[PDB]
Amino acid sequence: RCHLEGLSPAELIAHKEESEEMGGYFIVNGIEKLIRMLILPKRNHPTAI
Amino acid sequence: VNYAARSVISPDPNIETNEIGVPPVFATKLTYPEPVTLYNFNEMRNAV
Amino acid sequence: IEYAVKLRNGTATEPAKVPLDLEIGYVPPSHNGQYPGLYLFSNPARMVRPVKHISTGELDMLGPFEQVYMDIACFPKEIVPKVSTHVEYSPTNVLSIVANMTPFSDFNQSPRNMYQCQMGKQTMGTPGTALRYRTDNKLYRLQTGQTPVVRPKLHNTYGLDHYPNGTNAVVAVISYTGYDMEDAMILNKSAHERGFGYGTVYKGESFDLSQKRRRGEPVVHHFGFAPGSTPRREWLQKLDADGLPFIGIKLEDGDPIVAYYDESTGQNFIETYHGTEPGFVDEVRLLGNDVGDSECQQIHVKLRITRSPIIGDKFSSRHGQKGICSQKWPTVDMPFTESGMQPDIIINPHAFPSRMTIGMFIESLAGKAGACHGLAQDSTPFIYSEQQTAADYFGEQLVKAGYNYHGNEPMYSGITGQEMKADIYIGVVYYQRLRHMVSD
Amino acid sequence: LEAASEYVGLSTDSPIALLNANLEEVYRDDEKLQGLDAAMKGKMNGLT
Amino acid sequence: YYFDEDNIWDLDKFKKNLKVSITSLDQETMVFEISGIDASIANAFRRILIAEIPTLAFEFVYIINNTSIIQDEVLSHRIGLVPISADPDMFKWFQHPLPGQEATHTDYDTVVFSLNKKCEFNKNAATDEKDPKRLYVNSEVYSGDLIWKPQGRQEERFADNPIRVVNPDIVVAKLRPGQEIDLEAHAILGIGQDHAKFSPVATASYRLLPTIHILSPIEGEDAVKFQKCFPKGVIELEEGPDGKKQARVADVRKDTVSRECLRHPEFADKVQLGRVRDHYLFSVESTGIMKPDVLFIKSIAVLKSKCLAVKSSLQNI
Amino acid sequence: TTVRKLLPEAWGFMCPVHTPDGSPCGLLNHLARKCEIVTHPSDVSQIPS
Amino acid sequence: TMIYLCADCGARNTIQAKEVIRCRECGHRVMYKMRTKRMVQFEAR
Amino acid sequence: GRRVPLMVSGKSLPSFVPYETSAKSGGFIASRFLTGIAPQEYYFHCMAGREGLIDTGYLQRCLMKHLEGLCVQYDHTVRDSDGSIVQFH
Amino acid sequence: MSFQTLERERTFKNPPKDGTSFPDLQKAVKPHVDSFNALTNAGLLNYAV
Amino acid sequence: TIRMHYANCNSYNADFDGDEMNMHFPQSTNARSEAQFIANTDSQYLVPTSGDPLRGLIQDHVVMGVWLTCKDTFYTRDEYQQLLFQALKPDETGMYGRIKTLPPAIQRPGIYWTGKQIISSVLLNLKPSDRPGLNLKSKAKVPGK
Amino acid sequence: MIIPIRCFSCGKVIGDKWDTYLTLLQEDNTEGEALDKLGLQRYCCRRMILTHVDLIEKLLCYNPLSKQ
Amino acid sequence: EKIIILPGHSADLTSVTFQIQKEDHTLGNSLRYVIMKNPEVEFCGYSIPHPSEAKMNFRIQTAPSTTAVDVLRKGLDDLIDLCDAVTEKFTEQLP
Ligand SMILES: [Zn+2]
Ligand SMILES: [Zn+2]
Repeated sequence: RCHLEGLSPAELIAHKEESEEMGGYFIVNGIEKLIRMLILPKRNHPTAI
Repeated sequence: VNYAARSVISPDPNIETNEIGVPPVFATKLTYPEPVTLYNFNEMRNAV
Repeated sequence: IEYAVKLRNGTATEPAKVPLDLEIGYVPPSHNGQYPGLYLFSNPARMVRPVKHISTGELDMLGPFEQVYMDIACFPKEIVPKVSTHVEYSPTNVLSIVANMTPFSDFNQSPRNMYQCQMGKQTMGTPGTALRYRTDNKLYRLQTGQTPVVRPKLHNTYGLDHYPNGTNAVVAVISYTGYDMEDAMILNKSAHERGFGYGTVYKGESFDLSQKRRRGEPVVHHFGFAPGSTPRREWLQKLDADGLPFIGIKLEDGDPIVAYYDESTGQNFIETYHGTEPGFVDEVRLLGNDVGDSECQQIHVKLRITRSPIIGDKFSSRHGQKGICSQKWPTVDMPFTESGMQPDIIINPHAFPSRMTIGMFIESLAGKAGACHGLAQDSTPFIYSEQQTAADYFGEQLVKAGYNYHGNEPMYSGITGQEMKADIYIGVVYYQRLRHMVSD
Repeated sequence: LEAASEYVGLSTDSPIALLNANLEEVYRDDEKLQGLDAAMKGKMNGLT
Repeated sequence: YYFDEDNIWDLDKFKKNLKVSITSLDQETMVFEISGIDASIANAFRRILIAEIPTLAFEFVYIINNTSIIQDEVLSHRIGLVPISADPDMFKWFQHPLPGQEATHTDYDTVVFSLNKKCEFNKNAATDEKDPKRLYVNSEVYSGDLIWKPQGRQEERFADNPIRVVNPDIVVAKLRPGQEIDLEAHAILGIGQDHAKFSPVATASYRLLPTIHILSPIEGEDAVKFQKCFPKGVIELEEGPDGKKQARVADVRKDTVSRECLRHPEFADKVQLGRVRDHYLFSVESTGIMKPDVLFIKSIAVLKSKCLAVKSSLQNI
Repeated sequence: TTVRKLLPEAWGFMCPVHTPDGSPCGLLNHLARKCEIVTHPSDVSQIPS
Repeated sequence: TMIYLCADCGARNTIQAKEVIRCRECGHRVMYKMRTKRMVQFEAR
Repeated sequence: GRRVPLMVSGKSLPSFVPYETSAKSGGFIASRFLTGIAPQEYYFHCMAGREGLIDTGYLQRCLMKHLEGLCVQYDHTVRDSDGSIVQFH
Repeated sequence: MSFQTLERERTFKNPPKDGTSFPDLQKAVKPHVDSFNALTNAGLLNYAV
Repeated sequence: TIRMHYANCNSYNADFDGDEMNMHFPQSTNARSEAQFIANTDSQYLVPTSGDPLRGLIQDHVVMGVWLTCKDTFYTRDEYQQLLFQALKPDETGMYGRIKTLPPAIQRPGIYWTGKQIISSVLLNLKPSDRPGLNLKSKAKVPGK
Repeated sequence: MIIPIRCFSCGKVIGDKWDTYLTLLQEDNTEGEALDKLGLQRYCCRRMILTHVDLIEKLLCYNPLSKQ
Repeated sequence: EKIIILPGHSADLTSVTFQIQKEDHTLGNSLRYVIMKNPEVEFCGYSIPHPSEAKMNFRIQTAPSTTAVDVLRKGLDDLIDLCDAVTEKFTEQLP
């Protein structure tokens, strides 16, 4: 849902983001925030404790 | 406390086991009082 | 596996009979073991990595529930028949991306590789290529970076070539200056004044008048100078006319950077540069407040502070060998070989025992070998075996080039002139300058 | 193998299946692991 | 108090032992062999060649307009490191300014160069070729674009030998349509121990003439491996009617002291790798300022000047 | 001396070496080079069939 | 009046103090100031 | 203390068969840093090193509040400063 | 293996309009962005509501 | 950046890697007198826990010690005098007028001072006015075999 | 950024040896030893124009005064 | 103040320590080399207080026959003669 999807590096240099952009970070107030990956127990598998 | 500097250290083998090198900046920025007598008057006049 | 290899190539791609990502967690029975029962997972948000199925010859993906029950032989040569039913593609596949890029990472005492990962994540290196369009607070950029002469192929695959981190230092392992104990090091003076690791910090600070508008009145403050007098002693020196500073004028600590006045009082207020180091001004942005129909109520000024190597700035190779630029020896008082190159950085020999960075000795060998012929010496973990050592390979390289096979090199001292009795070890290491010295 | 088989009681020429069954019985526990690792560590450190 | 009675200074005996030969002399490189000089004197010569002789080099840089991507002080620095072809003894030193600093320039002191380049878009381009040398004009600000501007009498003093940048091909910066560089650089005299840009010689160093001698003669495949060990030319394979093949060292001067033969287990018996103790091989490669002969003679003259300075000030007290 | 230990069902999933030193040592293990994360499930009714 | 640069269109704006800030030809709302002619010196060090 | 932790299936690492006895699976690694350590060995080495790293000031306000004075008075009898003896000589 | 120099310069000078030269950075960031893609499409929010 | 010698590195438990040190100044003269006589650095040669001393040279100095006092070493007159004067450096410290040496260990066919004689020479120049020489017997670290 | 004029260890000027080194690899089919035709005898002036990231031909594509 | 005599000089001016200003090993080592060639000297070894500053402590002690300043003067003259011999041979070599 951004206007950079499927864009090739040349059209990214046509914009103001660098050629091999990565994405993955919501821009919030201008500081690139990101949701870290957490680790959880397995889905649906009945484990013992 | 007053009159107490704080800086990064770096090693030097030329000076002494006692001595600590201070740049002329700490020379100019740390001072201590001294009464003036007859025989150190030349040192203090020249200092001022 | 078979329908996946059908689906990848020409044969039609119907909805897969069984997907690759599905993991068949067979849990064999045994007394006092895990409760035995076949487990078929198909949920998202799992970990899944690829290996090569050995009966076939194609990909197969498996997660952390079949790991513990499959004999994944880690080499083509480790496979023992009738039992080993999977092969790892290449054991380099076990490390991460930043950790894998440490040349000869399987020679160092693993705490050194841990420190090197956690310290190469903190280099003063090129944070990209679009810096003119970045509104971050503190960026660091390296003026003179290069690609390493000793590198893992994945340093090319992962596209690191676009973001270099450090330069190639002609390191001489030698205890000669005397200043380089307790892990410190020297930096050949002329090798510094010709442009060794030369940092530029960008501090972009923002000014917003909408904060000093508490409540009760409409928009009052504006950028510029009130119609009336303006002090010449500083304000007209830096600030152009609009209360916005000149582009390219060098600031000091007590210097004004922006200017705004109230409407009622009509008196011009000012904001000063808090930092204690003379920085320039490279770009100012007049941020339009919003959609439109607003005055410039925000400015963003990007000062370009300069940071050459000053005594105390940590340098650190790709092995955890962090030091501090101790004195910057003159280029005339440094040793030299028969050829004449002053070693750009003197490291201390006493730092390698009790540290085990034998990887660094191998890397210096490989650097002096690759720079000569012009190779990009391959340094992936786990290639060089016990039969023929990596050291012997790079030694063949060097003796082809002409230098000493153990890497030594006959050096004359500079302060006395007559040769050092013992030969000395000169190579081409990759020295990425650190940035921990920002808060001195 | 020598140290493990001596610890569990079997000989070096034992059938693989019986040694495997005894080993499976061994390190479900924790003390028997202490004994096994101590013995094998003694052997390896002798070699080293 | 022990003197050895043979360590005596005798200028007649010294100048009788000293012998000099100039192997190869060029416009940039020179290699020549000094003999009968203790390590201290030859090290003094090297030390002075590297640093202690003067050479014009850009010190101040006044920018008037610089809107390229190359940062400002980076451009000033990268200009500073370029060389300048001027006889460094036709000038006087720059009396550096203490407070009361501004009005401190003259025409015997400095030289002034200037560049101004605005890369406009080139419109004769056929298609998209980001060369960009053909897409844009004045793309790269070379060093050859540092055009000299004489200050008064200078125009007449240097008329036979115009003062130019010695390497007119160095790339100083890179520009693209719209952005411009404009600055003039003032160059003063310097001494190499201050900054690197004053050092005239690119690389100046010496080697003790190594000596390789066989103790016991080798044969056959040992001779072939031996000759293969050192770089070509230094090892001759003896033509001997008696026996089959021997090795005798043709010319040790090519040899690099790599000590590769000492690596094999059976060769370490046969040969020693030493160095003739009083025989120095100087190699001097200057940059653009002076022909290396002038380099060496100016180096020894600077040594003599330092000695006469100390002696003159000693005669005072 | 718990999970901050590198117990080995991570071979190829999360990196052994790369992990910060000091107090957060052992908690944040950066994934391996090739470890993917399957996040688009698929239909599996053919599995019961 | 001052001369600026519209961030996207790159067009000289000529916007005066206390005015609505935006690109006169595009409608973008970010404006860089341009580097004028001014004398600075740096030592070649 | 002991050695490499055995996972549920009894194999030291997914490279080795279950209930593997040969010492190379017990965390004994024969290769040397000069020549280079192999993957199965390198993993155990990372285990030991990172173990070390997760292994690597109130008892100076207990023994110091009570031992503030504790000075050696001139009759050479180390007393507390309130006057009471603690040691002779 | 040699330094890709000509290729580096011909990817610097005329940037690629076809597709990102480095697929592995994108396969490295793919977890997050493909998770958001799973949020929008593949009927994830619709199932939630 | 302030500079201190290596000897104190063992005492302060410092590594010269970025850790920084408070540097005070005792203002009054009583304070600087007591700092000079009671708590000055050269008087802190013995830790309080055990007698074992804590100051003393480190890595480079001690390896070069094994390589200098070794018995296959030999110096001509020039190196002996020069190395000795580099060691002493009287003028920056003071208190001594003229440097005095030993006779050479060997005298013909070439005069050669040996390394142990340089160590003895340093000890001879630092002997007080009237204190007989040092004499001592103690095992060294490099084992005899 | 641009090629480091005056290589660090040596004193040789190699600023001008980049557009004349690149167009040896480009079309002459000569390998990394192209620089031996350039006259770099040492290996301190040689690891400069060999492993050089010329990262300014990628950064000049962001002229904010592009007029487009 | 190019060359001064430090406060450690013996009254007979036989054990004296010149301190040459703005010099480093370049002249120090060469002059020490030439001075050793003089029989009537007992000691000659140069140093440097601290490479930060450019000062060279010299030191020349001699036998009671000739004082030290004469030794330094004769040594500097000899070093100048050596430089002249080298330059003469060099110039005569090439045309
Ligand atoms: Zn616009
Ligand atoms: Zn070089």
